[PDB]
Amino acid sequence: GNNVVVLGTQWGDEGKGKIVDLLTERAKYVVRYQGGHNAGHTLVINGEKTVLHLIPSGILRENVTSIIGNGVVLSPAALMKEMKELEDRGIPVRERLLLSEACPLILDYHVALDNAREKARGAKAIGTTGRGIGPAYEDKVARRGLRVGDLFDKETFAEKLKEVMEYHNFQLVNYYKAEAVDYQKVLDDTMAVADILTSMVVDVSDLLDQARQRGDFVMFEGAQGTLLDIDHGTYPYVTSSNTTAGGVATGSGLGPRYVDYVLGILKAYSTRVGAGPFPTELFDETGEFLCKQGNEFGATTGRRRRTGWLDTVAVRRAVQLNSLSGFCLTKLDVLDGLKEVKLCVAYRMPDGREVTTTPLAADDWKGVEPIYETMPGWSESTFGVKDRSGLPQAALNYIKRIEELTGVPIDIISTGPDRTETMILRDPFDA
Amino acid sequence: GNNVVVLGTQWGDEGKGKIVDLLTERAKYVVRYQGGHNAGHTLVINGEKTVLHLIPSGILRENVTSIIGNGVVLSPAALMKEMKELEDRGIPVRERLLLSEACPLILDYHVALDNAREKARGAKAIGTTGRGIGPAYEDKVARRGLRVGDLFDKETFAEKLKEVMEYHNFQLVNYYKAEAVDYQKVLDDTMAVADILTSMVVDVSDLLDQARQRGDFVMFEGAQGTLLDIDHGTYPYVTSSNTTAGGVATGSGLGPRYVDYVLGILKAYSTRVGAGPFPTELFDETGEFLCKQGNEFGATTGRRRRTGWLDTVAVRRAVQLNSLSGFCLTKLDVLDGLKEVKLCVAYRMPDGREVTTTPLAADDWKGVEPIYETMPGWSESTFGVKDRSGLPQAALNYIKRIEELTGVPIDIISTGPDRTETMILRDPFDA
Ligand SMILES: O=C1NC(=O)[C@@]2(N1)O[C@H](COP(=O)(O)O)[C@@H](O)[C@H]2O
Ligand SMILES: O=C1NC(=O)[C@@]2(N1)O[C@H](COP(=O)(O)O)[C@@H](O)[C@H]2O
Ligand code: NA
Ligand code: NA
Repeated sequence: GNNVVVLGTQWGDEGKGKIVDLLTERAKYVVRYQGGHNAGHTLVINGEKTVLHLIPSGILRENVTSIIGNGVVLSPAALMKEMKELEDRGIPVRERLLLSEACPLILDYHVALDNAREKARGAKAIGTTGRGIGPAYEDKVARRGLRVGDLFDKETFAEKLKEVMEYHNFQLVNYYKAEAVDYQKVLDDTMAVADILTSMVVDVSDLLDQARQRGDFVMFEGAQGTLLDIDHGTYPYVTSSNTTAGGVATGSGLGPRYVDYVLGILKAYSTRVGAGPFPTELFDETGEFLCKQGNEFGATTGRRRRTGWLDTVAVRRAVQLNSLSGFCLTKLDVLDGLKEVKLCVAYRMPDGREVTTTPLAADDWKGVEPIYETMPGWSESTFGVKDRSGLPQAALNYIKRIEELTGVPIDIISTGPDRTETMILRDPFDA
Repeated sequence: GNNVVVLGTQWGDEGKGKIVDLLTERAKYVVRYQGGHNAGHTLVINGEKTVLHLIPSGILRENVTSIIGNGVVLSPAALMKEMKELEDRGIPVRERLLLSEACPLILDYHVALDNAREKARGAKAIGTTGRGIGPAYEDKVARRGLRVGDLFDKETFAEKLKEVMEYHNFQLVNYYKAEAVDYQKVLDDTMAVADILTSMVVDVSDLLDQARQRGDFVMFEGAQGTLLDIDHGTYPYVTSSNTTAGGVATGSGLGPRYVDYVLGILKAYSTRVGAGPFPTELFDETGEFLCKQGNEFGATTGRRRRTGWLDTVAVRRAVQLNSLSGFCLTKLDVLDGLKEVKLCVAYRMPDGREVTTTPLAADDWKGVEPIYETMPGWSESTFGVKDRSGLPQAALNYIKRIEELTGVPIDIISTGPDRTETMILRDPFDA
């Protein structure tokens, strides 16, 4: 329909960016509704590689306005850095972007609290991106945080900023025994971008309701993935926002009765960055092969993605939590050449019990062992294939089995990192 | 349809409880999806008055299972107290209730932090219920909190509880200069109900998906109201959960594509408990009349609800944020006898600008003045009227004007506090 959601079905890095950039060809708006710059979406258009974080993946398209919904926690620092890079490449960011004055703000003290809490978690550290996302979300629900809107009044922004920092620095210095964050610096840094931000503000919910009445095509871009949802994820190894489809209404202001189609991105195999249960993790040659072939290295120490077999027990759970209406299989080609492929269809509980639904809290996962279904791999290359008929039987069978186990059709198939290396079986805007 | 949501369109106290108890006659399940015991829903069935908070309003009905979704922050203390009262009245609570092991826990230290933060807010205090709701929601998004699930392991519960309390008491004692909360007490108190809780646990999302496949009728009961939504509300004078319809998916685990009808409860006039902008507030005889007639006194100091004219600018905003499909007008009778009635149709900005959309942040509301539409009241009684034809023209006109301004039909009309003093024009389960 008009309103199509694009979220990750696993633990992030499913290939959301690419898919949004692809389908936005038909959208009037693309909307980010949760998370922050902890997200990293790489795009490759005809060879050119663009990496975004905070800015929505529809930015490289003209005649498509990008909106950062109130669900997004916003770092003006990161937003700046990200605007200049594209503005440099010749992308007219300032002209295609719009913000919601309801976005909380991530400031220096959040990144600091984030690092402090992680070092304090010690061995049980989460594996945070270190961008101050959780801290920002914490100030928000605690009703103490600043939001873009707060910048309309430079004078008040100052008064409020002082109280909040007073509280946080007390935490840091006295409790985490850490360096205090300089109030004046932050005040200055922020005040200097205050006018860039406030000028891109728009009442998003009103806008989204209008577009709904005109029939505009809206594409909501999710970040992270279903199993990192603060509620339904593998708490506490999870991100602090709702990554599931419900966060679209919550983080954008669009009534829930208005989501028309929910596209779940499904990477052909599993990965996980950070700590957390992963029943399907590989520590062998295959595990090695998937990483080298997937090229999931990270931006830095600790962002080297873990790999493993596609987990259908966990996917079926992303199916119900999101009322998915279609899957988009990405990275099918990373499996090329393997002798046999495998997919988890049940979990064997420590007590011998074989279940088909996933546990909730991370502790509840501690002893599950996957129960796979093994099937033949394929030697021929699937990389770059644009036609279905050009896919090897074994590959097509892998696809069909995913469709039988989950009950959801696979509508789009990505066969390469390029925007053009894709097969659109059924367009979400057409259903 | 099968899935009907019932949330408040204003600032809470619209009459949600009554309406849920009423319509659940046809539901298999009733689900709480956000908030805690800060909510207070009074029921009056054939004279008998039941006041609930944490337990869903479908509890007094047999053949209807009540579920407390993961969105609810849960106080085992309050749950207990609430179970015994009903169990005493003869209501078999333990047998009709089900919990989600994903609900965070509100423990002594949250109520303490809540009181401490409020006293520290000084003149800018929020007007919190003092039940530790915000603090509980803060531990959750900070990934440090305990959840019902944590109780499955008594031993671990202890280990985790210690770290969390260590952190909170440091805050209290050193920063809020307040009394520390005793770890051992809390450990003991909790451990003593641990087995009541864990025994009522159920995987709610899986359950809700099943019921969806069988066609069961599910009623989601919202707490508070649209304008107290942590995102879209009058921040910071707001509650710390998403009161808007999106919180249904987020707090229950039901895919958003599955909400069939959203019933917005609309009290015939406005009220607000706690601090916060209220453009339509009355400080005159009428203001006095609405309170005495409404009987919105509170449970204690500071719960005396503020009153004012129905605000259509603010209601139209609850309309888009929730994709409402019907209104339920309650307390129409409180207006009986008034000479003329009024409703806000626009806001006059300080700078003379007359807008039709509401501001976001509370500060953005500071100088708006309402622009009303005045119409004739009615002398005849509407209290207890069950038939539409028995309503006085002026009353019917008031109704129709609400329908023209908002574009949403008024499907149910409550004419008295009793479950039977209602007119069901169109049933949500029938649409
Ligand atoms: O963007 C993210 N992807 C994640 O997997 C991740 N964040 O979610 C968890 C919390 O990180 P953060 O709070 O920084 O988003 C970590 O696993 C982190 O790596
Ligand atoms: O249940 C509530 N109704 C409210 O209006 C209210 N809570 O929302 C605001 C925050 O309260 P709390 O965090 O306790 O829910 C206050 O106005 C409080 O009165
Ligand atoms: Na990524
Ligand atoms: Na109430």
